[PDB]
Amino acid sequence: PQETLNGGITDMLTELANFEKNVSQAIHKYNAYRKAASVIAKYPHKIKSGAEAKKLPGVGTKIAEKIDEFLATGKLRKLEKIRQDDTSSSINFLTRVSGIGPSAARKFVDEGIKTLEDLRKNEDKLNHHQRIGLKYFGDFEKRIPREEMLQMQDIVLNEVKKVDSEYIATVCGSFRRGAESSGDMDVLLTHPSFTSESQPKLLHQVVEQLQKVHFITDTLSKGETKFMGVCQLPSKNDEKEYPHRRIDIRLIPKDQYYCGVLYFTGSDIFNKNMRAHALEKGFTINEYTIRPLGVTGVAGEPLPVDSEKDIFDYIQWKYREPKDRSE
DNA sequence: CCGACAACGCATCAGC
DNA sequence: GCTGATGCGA
DNA sequence: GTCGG
Ligand code: NA
Ligand code: NA
Repeated sequence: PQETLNGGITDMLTELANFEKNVSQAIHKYNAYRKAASVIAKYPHKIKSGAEAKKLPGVGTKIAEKIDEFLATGKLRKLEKIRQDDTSSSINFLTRVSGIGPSAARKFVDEGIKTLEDLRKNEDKLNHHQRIGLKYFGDFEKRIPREEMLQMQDIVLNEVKKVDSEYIATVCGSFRRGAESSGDMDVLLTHPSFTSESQPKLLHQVVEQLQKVHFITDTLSKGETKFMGVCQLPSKNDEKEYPHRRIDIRLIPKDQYYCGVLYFTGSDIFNKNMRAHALEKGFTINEYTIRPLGVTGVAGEPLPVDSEKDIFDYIQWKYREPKDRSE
């Protein structure tokens, strides 16, 4: 349904969500509001009362009260207040910088550091990650059109194969589900030489080649199994350069790869269903493996998986294209 | 009433 | 120095 | 904040 339906309500709930997350440091309330916003965003009717909204899963007494006030006044007093609150709005704003969470934002604001300008003037008080987040503040809030993700995928697959043609790399996330745009790029990597019972350089070799051809421009974090960094598509001579993008690369054991590709492709809603169904058949499915559940509730050794389909068959389910995994 | 709401890799901190 | 906790991620 | 044992 068009945002026009209950957009006022959902915007309100999302704003409250952010304040709970960034200022109150109540991650669970953050998610409660977001869940409420999502369920309302899907409601194909213009809500007339809080009571109506409450019938939806995730909407309780408090949000129904808030909705009644918003419908009758066109606003929410508590929200109007926190908005004008210079400390709260500043803290909320700073967390938009990658690397700056609620704690760092609160500390910065406590010492007079409230704007990007203030951050820019206090480089010594920012860790490596935060400096990068500051440097690419604008770029990181820009979405990535599918066309660019394809070009990005082109480079990643080419270079990975160039390093070692036995590597297997899959770009997951909504992008794999066919989405029109993405917020970042998530690459899952594996190699036949690496298994749950297996070289501390498989990931490094890949990251290194990507840096060599200048695709990866910065590193936020990097260990033996996970890389989180920055990348940028090459620009055509005399053309506006593409913005820098966030990219994560995970190295996963071969025997857990597909369970990983399944999990990281989502959606989160679909994961919950497939897992809810997995239990019925008596199978435990996590991001790493799928195991059998004994009558006493004891999970046995992980089941061999060599494809995403194997998982579906284990729990008797027709393989559903990532494109149809909306839920 | 009152605990769960995911879990963990990495960077960095806090304590010894 | 080491080990465990915390912040962050999203 | 919401849900549910
Ligand atoms: Na409800
Ligand atoms: Na942040």
